[PDB]
This record gives sequence, C-alpha cells and structure tokens, in this order.
Amino acid sequence: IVGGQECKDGECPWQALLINEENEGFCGGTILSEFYILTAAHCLYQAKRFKVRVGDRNTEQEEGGEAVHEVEVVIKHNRFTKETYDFDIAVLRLKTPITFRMNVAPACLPERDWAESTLMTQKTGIVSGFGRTHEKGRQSTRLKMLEVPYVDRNSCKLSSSFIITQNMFCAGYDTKQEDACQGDSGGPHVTRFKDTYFVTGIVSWGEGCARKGKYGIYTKVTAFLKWIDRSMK
Amino acid sequence: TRKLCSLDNGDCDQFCHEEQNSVVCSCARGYTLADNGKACIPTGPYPCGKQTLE
Ligand SMILES: CN1CCc2nc(C(=O)N[C@@H]3CCCC[C@@H]3NC(=O)c3cc4cc(Cl)ccc4[nH]3)sc2C1
Ligand SMILES: [Ca+2]
Ligand SMILES: [Ca+2]
Repeated sequence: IVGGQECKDGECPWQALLINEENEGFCGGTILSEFYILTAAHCLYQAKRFKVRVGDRNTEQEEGGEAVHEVEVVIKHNRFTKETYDFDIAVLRLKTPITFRMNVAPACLPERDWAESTLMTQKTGIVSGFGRTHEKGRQSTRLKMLEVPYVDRNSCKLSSSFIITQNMFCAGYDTKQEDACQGDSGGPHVTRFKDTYFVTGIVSWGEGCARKGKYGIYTKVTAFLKWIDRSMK
Repeated sequence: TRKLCSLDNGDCDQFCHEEQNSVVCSCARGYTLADNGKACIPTGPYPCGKQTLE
C-alpha cells in the first residue's frame, strides 16, 4: 500500500499473507472460513512452494498471535490467463483449520445481486496488505489499509492501456498518491455495510503504483460467488 | 421513486430482496435473522465481517 494507514489492533483480521520458502511475504489473501483462503491465481506462479500466515501485523516482531498453515489443495480458476490476467482468482484449502481470535477472523461473502446493487455502488471500499510503499520501494513490514473509491467503469477503460474484462473493476484515485502496489496482490478488497465487512474484490494488478490517471484493477468477486461456493464444496 | 430494497436497504441489516412487493431480509453465513425479521444476530463467536474486540 502506498499511502493509507496502519491496520491497528483488530482492524484487518481477514488479512492472510502467502509466504515463500525463504519465509517472506509475496502475496496477500482473504480468510473465508476456518479452512479456505481467497487469493489471485497470478500469485500461484510467484513461488514453487508456499504457506499461509494469519494474525500477523508486523512481520519483524512476534506478538504471539501469528500462525502458519500449510496448503492442502490449490484450486485455480480453469480460465485464468497470464496474458490479460482475466479470471485472477484461486481458493486455497488449508491442511489445518484457522483458529479465530484477535486479528484472525473471516470476511463475509455477500449475495451476488445485493452486492452489485448495494456494496459496489457505495463510495469506497478498503484494501489492505504488506506490499510496496512505493513503486520502487520495499515491502512494508507493517500491515496497511487504504480506503479506495470505486471508479466508473467507462472512465476506467479509458484510463487503461490494457483490456478491462467483465471480471475486473477499478478502484483508486486519479491523481492522489494512494494505491495498492506490488505485494498487495491476492489481498482483500472489502466493502463495509453498517458495521459488517464483505469481500468485494481481490487485488490483481495495476500499471505501477499510484501513477497519475491510473487506477487499481481488482477481480470482481461477485462474478465468482457460485464458483467459490463450489470450490469450498 | 426509491421503494423497498432501494430505500435504505429496506431496513435490513444485510441482504435485502424484493419478493412479491415486499422486502425480505436475510443474513450472511454465521448470522440468524432476529424476531423482527430485519436484524442479523451472530450465532457464534468470531462472526464473519467484524473487526475483533478480543
Ligand atoms: C494485462 N496485464 C496483467 C498484469 C499486469 N501487471 C502490470 C504491472 O505493471 N506490474 C508491476 C510490474 C512488475 C510485476 C508486478 C508489478 N505490480 C504492480 O506494480 C501493481 C499491482 C497492483 C494492483 C493494484 Cl490493485 C494496484 C496497484 C498495483 N501495482 S501491467 C499488467 C497488465
Ligand atoms: Ca508478527
Ligand atoms: Ca492514480
């Protein structure tokens, strides 16, 4: 995250971190249930073997709450394609169940029509992660969050060098220097509705971070709710 | 003219669906609908979608 704020105690509890063999974070994820993590499929080519960390807020120091979980099953969308990053969504099923506690808890899945109508028509949602603090920078050691406005679908297509499919949506700022960035990918985009938080997107890609007249591109979770329901069995 | 679910989410805490011409509320998984049929009540600890207090 470029800009934004730290998640303070208990504020971003559905955040997961995919960590490599070297044990460093390379992608985010969202906690759906005690066994299932949501992430971007593009993240699955970013390491040969990886585990999932939860409950972490500061990756330099151990405040007792963290736990690592091994992955038992990866379910990538059959149609993901590296070329356009269309269908950028994978579900992970953990070998052992997440124990919920302070800083560890799921985001809710909304219902498709309600979500499209009510959540994605709000002003903003919230994205969070441990990715880069600037385009050229290092990954954050502190978990961060940022409120990002939903962007008009037409504006977004005009803004983008690349094809924006029906499975994607734009969020972010035209000129303000605030954005998700590399390393935040796979992480949550959630929309708050009356005190309850719902998953609405997965951090997918952008053209650098926080560039003027550019936006962040999120996988449209509402297009995949049936699919996720299927993946969870 | 905003009616039913289009007027303040139909008084629903979470999901709202227009069925016949009435509002029917429901709730994410891990909540139940209260007696008033509008509010959603968490049926365990660590309900989805809440920031944690402990
Ligand atoms: C169709 N394509 C799919 C993937 C892609 N990555 C692009 C890109 O600029 N990637 C960056 C350069 C090196 C690889 C990872 C880098 N990722 C980012 O900087 C990035 C991802 C991302 C996601 C979001 Cl939501 C906001 C900002 C943002 N910045 S452009 C593009 C278009
Ligand atoms: Ca830590
Ligand atoms: Ca921008």
